[PDB]
Amino acid sequence: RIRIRLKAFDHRLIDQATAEIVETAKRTGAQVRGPIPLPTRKERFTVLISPHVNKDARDQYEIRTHLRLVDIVEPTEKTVDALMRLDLAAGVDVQISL
Amino acid sequence: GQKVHPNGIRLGIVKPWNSTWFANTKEFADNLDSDFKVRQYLTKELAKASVSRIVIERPAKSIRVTIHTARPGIVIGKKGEDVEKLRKVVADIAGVPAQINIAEVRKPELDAKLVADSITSQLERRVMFRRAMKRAVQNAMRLGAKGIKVEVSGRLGGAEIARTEWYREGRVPLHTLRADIDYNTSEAHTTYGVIGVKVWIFKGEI
Amino acid sequence: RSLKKGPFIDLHLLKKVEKAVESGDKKPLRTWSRRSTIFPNMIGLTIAVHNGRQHVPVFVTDEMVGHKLGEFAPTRTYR
Amino acid sequence: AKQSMKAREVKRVALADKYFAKRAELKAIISDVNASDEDRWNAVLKLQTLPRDSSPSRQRNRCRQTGRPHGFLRKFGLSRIKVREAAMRGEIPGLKKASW
RNA sequence: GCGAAGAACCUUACCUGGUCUUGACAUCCACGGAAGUUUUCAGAGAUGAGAAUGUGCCUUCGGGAACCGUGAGACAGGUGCUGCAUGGCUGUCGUCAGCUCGUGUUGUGAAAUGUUGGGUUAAGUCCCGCAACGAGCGCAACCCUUAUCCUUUGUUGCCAGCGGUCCGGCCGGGAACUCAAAGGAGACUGCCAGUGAUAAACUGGAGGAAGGUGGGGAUGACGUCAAGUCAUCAUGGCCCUUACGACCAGGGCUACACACGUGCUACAAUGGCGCAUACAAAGAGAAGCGACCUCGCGAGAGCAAGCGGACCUCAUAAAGUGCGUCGUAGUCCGGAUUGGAGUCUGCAACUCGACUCCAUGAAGUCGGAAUCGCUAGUAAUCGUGGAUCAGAAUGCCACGGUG
Repeated sequence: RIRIRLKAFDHRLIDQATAEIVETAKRTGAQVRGPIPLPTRKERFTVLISPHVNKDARDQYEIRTHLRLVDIVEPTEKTVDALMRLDLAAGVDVQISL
Repeated sequence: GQKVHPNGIRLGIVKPWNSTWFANTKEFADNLDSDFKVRQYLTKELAKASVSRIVIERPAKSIRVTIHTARPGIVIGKKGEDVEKLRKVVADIAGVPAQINIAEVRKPELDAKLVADSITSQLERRVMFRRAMKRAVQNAMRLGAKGIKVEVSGRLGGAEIARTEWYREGRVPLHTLRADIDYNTSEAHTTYGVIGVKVWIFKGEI
Repeated sequence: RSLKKGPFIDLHLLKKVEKAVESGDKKPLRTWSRRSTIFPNMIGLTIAVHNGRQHVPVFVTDEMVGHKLGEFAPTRTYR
Repeated sequence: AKQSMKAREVKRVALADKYFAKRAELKAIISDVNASDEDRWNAVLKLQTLPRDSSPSRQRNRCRQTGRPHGFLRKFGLSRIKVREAAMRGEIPGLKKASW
């Protein structure tokens, strides 16, 4: 039995991406819990601080990834077609768990 | 040196960007070549319009243009529907529906693009360059500003050589990164010289 | 010690060492591959090895088991 | 960009499309083991000294907007400053910086 | 121990000889050929050319021109010389405290006065008084952030409260808390006491998670210096242009008959060693982190997981603690061998890689005229992880324990 996940690099694009898989089924199945937020994680990243030739110093680069399980549970063949049409969308990533 | 390129590297600092567009990196040079092409056919239907700058945004399946004008009537034409020509000159190049917004310039005698025009059109009429230069500053510094500089080049006052001379009032932070300087270079292109003016305006940080 | 437990001879060197016994019909034959390894099959012959500007002869000793051709060819003028 | 680097790119990508035969890729499968002890060869590599510089080495994708290798970030294809400048404009797919 | 954060051929500016000279990139003139792929001979190779497989595109495949050969002829090419041609890029005194506009007063004037004097500070900084005042800039403030509550989240994380209940996050569930965020709060010498000129400022006191501008960043006031860089570069001159261009390999540049500043470690027994072992932060990951079991004296290779990154996998941190044993002994001190075996990646592990097993045991009995660093989560000490990439650094980047 399938489960599906959604990832995004912005706290707001993820909600208008949920609109293509959860609110496309608002009339086409049972109710779905308001999205559980999950941790955004630390996963610290770093870059060389000056545009050229400085190498003694390195800066922090603050970025986080959002992860949602969307509470939608097992999909119909129509919700799979709606999910595979979101796999064709740029700037986000969808994943399937078996 | 230490004059740099104000319309280049400095223009992305404390200012809104004049272009925003995404493309596949395998066609980035062709979509950069069209970022100029959508301006090339447009700045000819603004030739009288006293426009300080234009902004061209290319979201997915869309293109949205803002024009910052000192004269909002001359861009909308008879019955105010002739503004659609500014869409039709770029939509015929991009092949997608185009949007137009006309924005008003606050104090058009304090905007660098337009102050350099108001000096060039006086140098074309052979006025004494210091009179036009000092009147441009005494006007702008009374409309606002924290300081202003003007530099005039070419045939100064009837001179037998090209030359360069300047005038400055107040503070003009050219070595400060957050200064929000407003800049333009203009040229008169005559039978007897190129006759140029450069202006730097400072009104407040960030 | 070898490489991967076996002796090996590539075509560029095989075409030189199967022409020599003992003494050939002409001078010792020329090679530049100083990164090549010499094995007990090459025993008893003379070959001419490059130094970077000229070539010098070397003879394969009866006590040969595994050496690089660049190690025993007289190359470095020292003092 | 220098023709000397472009000519080595045009060699490096062409040595990755020189051979297609199952003997020219024998070093992907012949060092494979299931059991130890004793030698297997001594010289089975009969058509594998003929290749030159065809093995995967020194492969690059660089800063995809400028062609420069300097200071580019693998996760974006952009320079370590262009990753802010393009996100301040909203151009990077799914990523934004300031005022959102 | 620094030029431009990994060096075998690579990169590379050197030397010897190759393989080329409208060059690879480009505009273009003629003529015979489509172009690629496959393979044999010759060379180690850059290549010299056949033979097979083939005749695409536009067109009427009459013809045309990419493209290939061959010739002609303007040329193409260069991290070559030069910041002593420039621009850009930044570097420095320096977070230093000082620089201007409208002005007053004084002198013939350079210029002064003010900005001097009394108190004081991080500071021409804040005050007191005074022949000086307003207005600006830098400083501070502003902007970024951390030490801790409050509200919002509530999952496969956490589990206190609550009904079950070997009483276990386990079930029902909960939001109490660590966790991962976004906001709202908190710090201002501000409140209190002293000194002082009940000024400013400074030392104490309380409060709190904590100040004594809370600490560290961001800077580019007026200016200094013809600093570095043609090396991402762009580009005016110079130089080389069948070459100083380039492209294949060999010698190498990790060299050695000279001279040294500056590195880094052992020379135990308030302990070591063997055995049993406690408590982390910051990290890496489905083209990855790499397990179990098998084999090898081991590197590693087999068979091939687990996990979606809390839990799996890297990886039971060490110093320390306890017991037994040891006893200034060249020790259980200390550390290079010469021989032999391997394990792995690759045009190549000779000189000169990584990684591993067996033995040799040299030096060292604590270091010369002399000399070095930090005033508290600090010195020292004991440990930990990672990127780059075919393979390859206790260098380079970072953190916790004891303190």
